[PDB]
Amino acid sequence: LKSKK
Amino acid sequence: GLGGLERFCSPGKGRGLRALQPFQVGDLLFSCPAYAYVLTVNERGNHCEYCFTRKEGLSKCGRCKQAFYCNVECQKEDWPMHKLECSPMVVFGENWNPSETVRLTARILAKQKIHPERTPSEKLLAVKEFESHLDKLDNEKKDLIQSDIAALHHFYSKHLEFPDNDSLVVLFAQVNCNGFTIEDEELSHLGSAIFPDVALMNHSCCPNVIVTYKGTLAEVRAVQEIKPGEEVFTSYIDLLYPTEDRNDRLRDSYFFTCECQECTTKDKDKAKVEIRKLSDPPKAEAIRDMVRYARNVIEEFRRAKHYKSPSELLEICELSQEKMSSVFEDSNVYMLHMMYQAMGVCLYMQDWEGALQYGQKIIKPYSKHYPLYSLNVASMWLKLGRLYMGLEHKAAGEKALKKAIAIMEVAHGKDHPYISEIKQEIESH
Ligand SMILES: Nc1ncnc2c1ncn2[C@@H]1O[C@H](CSCC[C@H](N)C(=O)O)[C@@H](O)[C@H]1O
Ligand SMILES: [Zn+2]
Ligand SMILES: [Zn+2]
Ligand SMILES: [Zn+2]
Repeated sequence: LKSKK
Repeated sequence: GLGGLERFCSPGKGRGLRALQPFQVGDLLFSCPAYAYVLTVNERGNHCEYCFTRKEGLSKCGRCKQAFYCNVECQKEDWPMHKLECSPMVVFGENWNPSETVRLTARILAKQKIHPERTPSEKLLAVKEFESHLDKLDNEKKDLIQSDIAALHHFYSKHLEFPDNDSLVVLFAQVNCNGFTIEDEELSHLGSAIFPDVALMNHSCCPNVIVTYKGTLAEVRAVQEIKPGEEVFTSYIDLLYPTEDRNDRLRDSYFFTCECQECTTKDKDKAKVEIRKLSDPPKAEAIRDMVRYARNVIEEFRRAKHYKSPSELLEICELSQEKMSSVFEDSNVYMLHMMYQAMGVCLYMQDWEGALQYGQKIIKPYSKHYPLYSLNVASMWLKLGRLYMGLEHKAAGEKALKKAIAIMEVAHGKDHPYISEIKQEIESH
């Protein structure tokens, strides 16, 4: 899923 | 729709979000309440199931004993979703193991039955309109979706009236393409959710917005000035990596190749894969071999964390950094990846000194590789500050916590509860 880490 | 913004046809990028008014750095473009959301299993007891408030003394659901709430209101409000799992968890017991994607998808199906009409989360893009990339799916991806469909029928047949298998493959593909992970201030995974209006935004490796969370509410803030007519872009991935790595991830998970300024120019690729300035400079093929080795160890470690001991995991980090250091500089992203993984192992073992030792080496190169306002940078400064504070290094702790705050004021908003908690950490010590 669309994330930073 | 949403004031000051609009949905449009972005050439070569399907549908997108366009500004109709200027936005300055730190301005809130819009907020999006979660359409469907699920708190991750490992965070139960730490956060309220309904509103995601992180608090002590959360009330336990009396039946399953595996859902925690702020009070009876959060419990009651969560019941329409919680009922999908409550009795199943006690009945299946140890056998209850649906994947987070399956858990989220069951909640989407439940929401569609209760509220078939357009929700306040779908002012510009509806869940039904989500891009699926069904046509792009190979046999391996269809088999993974089929495993998910079987788990959905296995654990959630009590309350759900399922569409045909074809509609379920489209749904699981839409969820993989449009789903969001919700992360805390340290970028720790809290859960998964559907934010339809947020999913309208296309990707860029030089984004002009950052998505943050206030409980289950997604907030979208400018990290660059946005002018009327300009498309609003967020980053779908970790921006530490060079162009090829970024595009390999974008192609695999999102079925597209980025053509943003960063991907076109490849300006940052050289510093990201920094090579040691040796008397006998390393050969092109020797660099390529190390980049290949680096990507392989990243995957090896990813698998190893599921079964290896903390000392075995630290060994992989130390040994791989040693091999890489003969060709790569310490500021090189592959070196930084292993140091970050090693810091993570130290944090788990509660080896605060060891975690601090690693964080100190990571911070300066992180600031240089990531964009001006970056959640990855803010999060590293925050970890460092908390380590310094915990180890009685108050001046260094205060400096690092204030570096975290400065970035977070732009991304999360000046008034964000996370910033009030960090300021309380500075004030209490
Ligand atoms: N920078 C980019 N270049 C090309 N396609 C992009 C892109 N960013 C996002 N996309 C597309 O958008 C999908 C994610 S959902 C974003 C909204 C989408 N454009 C839509 O019409 O529904 C991707 O899997 C890809 O097909
Ligand atoms: Zn609550
Ligand atoms: Zn329960
Ligand atoms: Zn790009």
